[PDB]
Amino acid sequence: FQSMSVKGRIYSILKQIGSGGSSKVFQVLNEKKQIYAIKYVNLEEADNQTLDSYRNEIAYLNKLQQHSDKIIRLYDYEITDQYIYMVMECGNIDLNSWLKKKKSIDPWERKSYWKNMLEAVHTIHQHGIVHSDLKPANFLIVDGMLKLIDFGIAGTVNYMPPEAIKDSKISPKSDVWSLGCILYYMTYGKTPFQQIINQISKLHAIIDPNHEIEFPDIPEKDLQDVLKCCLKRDPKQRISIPELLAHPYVQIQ
Ligand SMILES: COc1cc(N2CCC(O)CC2)ccc1Nc1cc(Nc2ccccc2S(=O)(=O)C(C)C)c2cc[nH]c2n1
Repeated sequence: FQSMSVKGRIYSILKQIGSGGSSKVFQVLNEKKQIYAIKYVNLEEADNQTLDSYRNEIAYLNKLQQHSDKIIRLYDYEITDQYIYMVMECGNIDLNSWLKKKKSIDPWERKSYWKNMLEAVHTIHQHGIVHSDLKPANFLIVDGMLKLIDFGIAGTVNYMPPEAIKDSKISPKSDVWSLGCILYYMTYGKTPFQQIINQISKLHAIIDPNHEIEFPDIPEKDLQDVLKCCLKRDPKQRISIPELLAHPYVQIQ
């Protein structure tokens, strides 16, 4: 019921989707009555290291615009010493809400979301970025299509690769492990160590090879292979994003 200006342009605030320290996202309308998400970050108690981290993520989001529509759109931003305003594409729902509120998934819809996850992450990898904290909440469904919102620059432990737990040690392969965990959720309705009540017992489970990960028989033997390949505990043995892109699973239907 109130307004904002970003680079000379006024936006009407429909509602706030999300709050935080010290940042917020509002769903907003421009003068053409087009819809956007505007993130606002308050820098009042933000330190130089923090500030640079933010400037860096903003820089890369802006660059990778050109290179793939599987990264969230940034149309504009206004940045001063007190705040940031980012004028971005508005999502329909984040992947995690979407999976939390889904009772199963269309095999095709899943395959199509995988293609998207791989394309976003493939991109950032091509520019030297390793997200290294990939979750469903890092993805947005926009008009049937999955988009990556964040680059890791600016549950928790479920999607964590074992090389982060033993940690000198982080490679693009760590992202593949984490994607692996997402698909697994989308295939089996849970992450690989979600059974493990206790969070230390989990951490030993994630890194211990005497712990066979289970992969129940399912109609799509390809999906089973992809999962078996991403979730190999040794990154050197694990599969690469560009290999995953040529795999029968994403290539044949
Ligand atoms: C109506 O627009 C939205 C609605 C929702 N939900 C609908 C309500 C609830 O049931 C589940 C989440 C979730 C996301 C959006 N759209 C968003 C959310 C965004 N981020 C966001 C918003 C609120 C809370 C958290 C985030 S997030 O960046 O941390 C991530 C979880 C999307 C962004 C960022 C850029 N564009 C965006 N579009």
